[PDB]
Amino acid sequence: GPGTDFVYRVDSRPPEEIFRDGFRSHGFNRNLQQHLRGDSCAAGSRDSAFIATTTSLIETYNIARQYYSSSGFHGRLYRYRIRANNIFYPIQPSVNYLTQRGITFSGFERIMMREDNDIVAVEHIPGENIVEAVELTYDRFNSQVSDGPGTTNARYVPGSTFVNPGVIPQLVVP
Ligand SMILES: NC(=O)c1ccc[n+]([C@@H]2O[C@H](COP(=O)([O-])OP(=O)(O)OC[C@H]3O[C@@H](n4cnc5c(N)ncnc54)[C@H](O)[C@@H]3O)[C@@H](O)[C@H]2O)c1
Ligand code: NA
Repeated sequence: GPGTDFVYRVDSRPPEEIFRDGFRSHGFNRNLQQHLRGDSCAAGSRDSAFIATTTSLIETYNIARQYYSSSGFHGRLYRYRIRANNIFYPIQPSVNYLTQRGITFSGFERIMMREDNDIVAVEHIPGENIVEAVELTYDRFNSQVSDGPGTTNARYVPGSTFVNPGVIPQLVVP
């Protein structure tokens, strides 16, 4: 309904798995800077506490392009639309908190976070939060990403819910 926070996630797993199981984080590592760099995700230590999402549809195409054009990447990508709730945190309050704690974000990191569309979910997004999926198509010759077939999650639970506006609890502060 009106006002509800929705986010997107690009993932290689298909709706049949994801609508049923939802998303689960790699692990329980709450080092946010590590996560935001990608160091604790699939290409890294694979123990991130967080599940990455974005508010920006425009950003999802670019994320998908990055994955599609990487060497050894095969298979498909889907854009999931997700209802956000108190499991979801915009990163800015936490970045501000880490900064007050003496953690340094480089000029480059701050440029990457500039548009403020990043939202992380902690531990688990239920299948019932996921509205729908769209298979993404890739034309490697013109670096073009478009929407393929869409699928609706019949198990979606409607409601008007919002992100947690605060700092992520139990953050790791080295
Ligand atoms: N994916 C997004 O929509 C998205 C949005 C905003 C920012 N980012 C940034 O991209 C970087 C990587 O994020 P990501 O979410 O793509 O990495 P990720 O490790 O969460 O996902 C990459 C792939 O790993 C697999 N995967 C993820 N979790 C799994 C699990 N628990 N069990 C088995 N397989 C799993 C899936 O193939 C997934 O597509 C981070 O810096 C992140 O903040 C991603
Ligand atoms: Na709080």
